[PDB]
Amino acid sequence: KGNHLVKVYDYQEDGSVLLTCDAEAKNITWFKDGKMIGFLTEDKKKWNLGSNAKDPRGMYQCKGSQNKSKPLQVYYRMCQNCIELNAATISGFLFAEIVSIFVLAVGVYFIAGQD
Amino acid sequence: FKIPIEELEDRVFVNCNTSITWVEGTVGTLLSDITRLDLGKRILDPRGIYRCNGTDIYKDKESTVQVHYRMCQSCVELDPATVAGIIVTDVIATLLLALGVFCFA
Amino acid sequence: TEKVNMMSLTVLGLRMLFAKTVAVNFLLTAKLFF
Amino acid sequence: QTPYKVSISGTTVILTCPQYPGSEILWQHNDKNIGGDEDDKNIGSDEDHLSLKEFSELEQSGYYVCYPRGSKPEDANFYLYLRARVCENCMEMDVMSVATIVIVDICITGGLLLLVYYWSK
Amino acid sequence: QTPYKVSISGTTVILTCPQYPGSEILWQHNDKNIGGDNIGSDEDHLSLKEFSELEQSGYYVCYPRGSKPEDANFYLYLRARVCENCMEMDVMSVATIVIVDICITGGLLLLVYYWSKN
Amino acid sequence: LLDPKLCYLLDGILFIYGVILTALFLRVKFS
Amino acid sequence: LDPKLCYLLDGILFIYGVILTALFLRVK
Amino acid sequence: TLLLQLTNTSAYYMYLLLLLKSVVYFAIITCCLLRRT
Ligand SMILES: CC(C)CCC[C@@H](C)[C@H]1CC[C@H]2[C@@H]3CC=C4C[C@@H](O)CC[C@]4(C)[C@H]3CC[C@]12C
Repeated sequence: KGNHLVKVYDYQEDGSVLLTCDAEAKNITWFKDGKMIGFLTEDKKKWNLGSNAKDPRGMYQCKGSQNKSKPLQVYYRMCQNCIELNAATISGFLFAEIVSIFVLAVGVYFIAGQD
Repeated sequence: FKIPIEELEDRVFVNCNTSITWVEGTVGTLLSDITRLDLGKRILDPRGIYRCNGTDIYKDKESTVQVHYRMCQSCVELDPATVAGIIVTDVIATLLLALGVFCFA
Repeated sequence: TEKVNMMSLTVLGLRMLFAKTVAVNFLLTAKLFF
Repeated sequence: QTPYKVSISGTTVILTCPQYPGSEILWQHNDKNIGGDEDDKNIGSDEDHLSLKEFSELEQSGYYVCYPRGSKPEDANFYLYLRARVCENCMEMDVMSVATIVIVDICITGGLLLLVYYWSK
Repeated sequence: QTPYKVSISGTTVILTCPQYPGSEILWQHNDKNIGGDNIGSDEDHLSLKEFSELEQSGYYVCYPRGSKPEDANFYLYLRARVCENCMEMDVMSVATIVIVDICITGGLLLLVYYWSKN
Repeated sequence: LLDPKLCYLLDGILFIYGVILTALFLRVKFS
Repeated sequence: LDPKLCYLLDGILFIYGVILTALFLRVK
Repeated sequence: TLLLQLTNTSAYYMYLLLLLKSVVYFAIITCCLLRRT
């Protein structure tokens, strides 16, 4: 293992990730960026980070009865907020940034003429 | 004696050793070979009751197994933030639209 | 597949909000001329 | 025979066992006892209810046989097969369930204006 | 200590390990050596071209030559899904285009009002 | 998923309004 | 292609509705 | 689908930008109408 115990389990039906601290001990202690952000009791071994849809980043580690384990930086770019900037969206942006402005201006012209 | 539910890539099957007699539920389709039954696609929510007879080891025993599936792909993840952020402003828009009607008359 | 449906629902909600925010502005501008 | 009404709201799943409504029943899962074990307090039995929380597709998806007291486990003539993609804060909804909301919104919006216009007397 | 900096431009994935400025470093991916000549292994940059999710998503370790990979600083877990000539909208261009649209509508409708009131 | 069939319900609503207004415009213009 | 048709049909329907509202209100 | 996922958010932001102009026009007309009361 070489003092590398933290692993990530994936490839399941749902979109979730689980940190697996592969170290024999009791009352394992989870960290994040060196701080005390989480804790765990028995009857559960895989810490939950949430869904892969919310891009769980960070720098996670665990600690058993022996010395503290070694970290494992997790990066997840499951963006799902990405917009395709091809030659159709930018054209759609311009055609929606001109007609609306023109209608607003042709309304303001009449408003000012009334005033 | 349970009724095994084998799984192909997208077909959920019902396997037996004698003739399968449907009771109540989605009959799905039939199949040419006896002691078999097909329920269709995985994402169909096949639900029904199908009783079966005994086997060469557990004969003279009528068994019954109900199949239930909730592999939803028509489900929508409702978010409290988004739903609240649309209704509370839709009410405001409706009330504002109800102001011009009063103003005209 | 459970978030594309929510995105479509939110887009429909925004379309419905826009179709009323245009009507409110049009009604007020018509009032401005009478 | 009467079916096992499976109610799935969010993550909690409720199973009903009306086959023996005049006794005390238990539950099993792959020939292993579940419910009434006084541990993992998320699960819990009732007269006919069975509430399982933090449900998952991978485990806890199999045969749920319900039998009363003093009954041999292989005596019941009914079994369940529950394979459910239990989800967090989401519900099934088709296009028909959205058109009925759009039409209702249109009607209630039209209703308000027709009342404010009459209120101007 | 210092973490691995990853940057994704379009469909190409490029990441750096800022722990050793000048040395001879090697890269690995699920104990499959990458480096030494497709793919590019620079002095401290690595460029993953055609980053498809189903074949390049695992453990990346950066370490200088002559050192065991298991004795390095730490690992990485990458599950990036990339598309062609596409961007991602965090709150840096969604709180900027809104501001510029408001400040351009206000600056154009006011000019139209001035031109129409004369 | 139900996105592709969902716009046309709302777009259909606007067609009804457009045709009603065309009918009234023609009525008040020709007669 | 099919999903993109709705987001451009709504725009033309909206413009037609606004134009026909404005031209109908002209008669007063 | 990776196409519909991008298509939905490429129109969600467009309609989120045509709603911050209707509010501006509503503010303008409200300011122009409140001067007559
Ligand atoms: C869609 C938003 C942004 C702009 C809408 C502008 C609308 C409300 C404006 C543009 C031109 C306007 C019209 C201009 C002239 C007349 C003739 C007058 O005897 C009655 C009002 C009437 C018929 C106005 C009604 C309101 C009107 C149609």
